[PDB]
Amino acid sequence: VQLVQSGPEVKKPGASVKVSCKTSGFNFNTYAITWVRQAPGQGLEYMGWFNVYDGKTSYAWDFKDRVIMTADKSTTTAYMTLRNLRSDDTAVYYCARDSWERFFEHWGKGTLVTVSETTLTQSPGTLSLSPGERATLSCRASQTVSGSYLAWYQQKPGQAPRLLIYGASTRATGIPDRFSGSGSGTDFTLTISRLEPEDFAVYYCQQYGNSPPNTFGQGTRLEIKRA
Repeated sequence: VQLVQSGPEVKKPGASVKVSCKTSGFNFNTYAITWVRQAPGQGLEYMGWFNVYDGKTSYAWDFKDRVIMTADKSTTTAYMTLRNLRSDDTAVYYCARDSWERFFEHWGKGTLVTVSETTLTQSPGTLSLSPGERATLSCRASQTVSGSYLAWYQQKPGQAPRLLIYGASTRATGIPDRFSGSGSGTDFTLTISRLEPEDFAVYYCQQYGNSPPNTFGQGTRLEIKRA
């Protein structure tokens, strides 16, 4: 049910990168494919979505007429091509299953690229707590969001985000009860009770229902107390 991305690139400015995404799990056809990037010491930016309709390309306001989205139904390989590259385009480029109306539950390991309206989501900082404590994480949306389209992701350094909550309060696969989900229009909450050492990562919230940008929050660093 997992997917394999291509190799990392060390391209030059003005030129173009070409990242691939082969899959194996279940009918690549009916399932949507996204490209999300992560700038150095920065948040996650969604670029585009893809089905089998092939005319279901769809890109965010920023990136339009610069990002080319492709997919091959037979060889189950999706692609991402970014033209006129610059210093700010240096990032790890992730491939993930599903975009609009569907939470990103499966992600690729992300290949590195180095160069040399919007529903705004606001999270609550850096937090320092000890194992055993309760963590209350916030999400303020610039406008009201459905409920069906709010999702929480956990990210450890060196690896891809892991879907924790989808549909504001439904736990993803393998997710324990100590992780409890949000509820509202603008005020969303992620509560981590019985805090375990493995729960110390960066936490992201996402808005994946309507608005062409398909946005993520800035991230909350959940740290262990002292130093």
